[PDB]
Amino acid sequence: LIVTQTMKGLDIQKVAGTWYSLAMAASDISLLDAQSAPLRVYVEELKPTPEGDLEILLQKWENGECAQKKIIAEKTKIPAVFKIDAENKVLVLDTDYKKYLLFCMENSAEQSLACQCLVRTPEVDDEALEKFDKALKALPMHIRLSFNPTQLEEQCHI
Amino acid sequence: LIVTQTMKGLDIQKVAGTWYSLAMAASDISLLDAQSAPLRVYVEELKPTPEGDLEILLQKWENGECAQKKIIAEKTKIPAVFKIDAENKVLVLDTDYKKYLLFCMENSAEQSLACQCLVRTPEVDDEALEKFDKALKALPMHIRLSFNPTQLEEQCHI
Ligand SMILES: CCCCC/C=C\C/C=C\CCCCCCCC(=O)O
Ligand SMILES: CCCCC/C=C\C/C=C\CCCCCCCC(=O)O
Repeated sequence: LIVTQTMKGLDIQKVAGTWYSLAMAASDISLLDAQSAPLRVYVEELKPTPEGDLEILLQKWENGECAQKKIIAEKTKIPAVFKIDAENKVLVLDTDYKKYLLFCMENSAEQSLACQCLVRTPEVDDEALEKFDKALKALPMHIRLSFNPTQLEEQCHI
Repeated sequence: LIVTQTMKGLDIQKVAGTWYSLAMAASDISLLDAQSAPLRVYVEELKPTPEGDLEILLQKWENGECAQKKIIAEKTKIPAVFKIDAENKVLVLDTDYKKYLLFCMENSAEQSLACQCLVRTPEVDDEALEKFDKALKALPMHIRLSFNPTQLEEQCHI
């Protein structure tokens, strides 16, 4: 239960659409170190279901190539928290729907933790990056990556 | 000439001895991404020469093993700036000699840039890490790593 920042008033339907993983951080280096690392995933689109589950389109480098993944985060009794089917919960820390979204993924244990700053456009948002860094300043992150606009328009951010 | 933080009054003899690379950052992900990445070096000891050159003992992972390296930074007319023989200049941004040292290495071009927060002891110094983050906040860093006390007592921080 390491993360104690959640979005109050979250309307999950309003996060539907295109996002860019501007920045990522994790608790352990190995979670993001290699391009095939377990939590180095690049968000493409969020597709909230009518009953409040969250289908996720993303890219991940596997076996020497940029692969497409589709996964579903199921709703919980808490609007800002979803569970991935594999126990790994996803939490929405903050979002303004129109520009940025900060979320973390953590495992039930440790804990193991990865967070991203998502943005709507392939641009460096300094002010979403500051909110991201503010949110993680107490979290025990040991790796942090960010991407430039060119990489953001590339599959797997090459 | 991207870095415009240098230590005034630097006495290079007083940086001799044992250091730990508590944290590292770089301008491009690939400079630190892999464990065999070009700038993922782990400082061991600094050995200032009598005439002001700076011999450096460090570790770097090469060809599937933690290798020992010994390199020399030659003095320039500027006390806080040394050149490595290979044009890559090293700059000392700040140090209190007894606890922390911040430096950057950059190539003549880009520029390509790597900085570290060095510390005397295998401990997380939050206040040297804040000075490190403050010094890099305007620099265009896209990867950032930090190590825990256990890793700090391991060769190549395993
Ligand atoms: C509200 C926004 C939420 C966005 C959530 C984004 C990603 C979901 C979290 C983690 C996904 C785990 C890694 C990808 C799994 C694919 C299988 C694998 O290769 O291991
Ligand atoms: C005042 C403290 C200065 C400390 C300087 C530390 C390191 C020097 C900077 C860069 C070293 C380049 C990478 C190692 C070179 C070995 C050859 C290689 O494998 O490419």
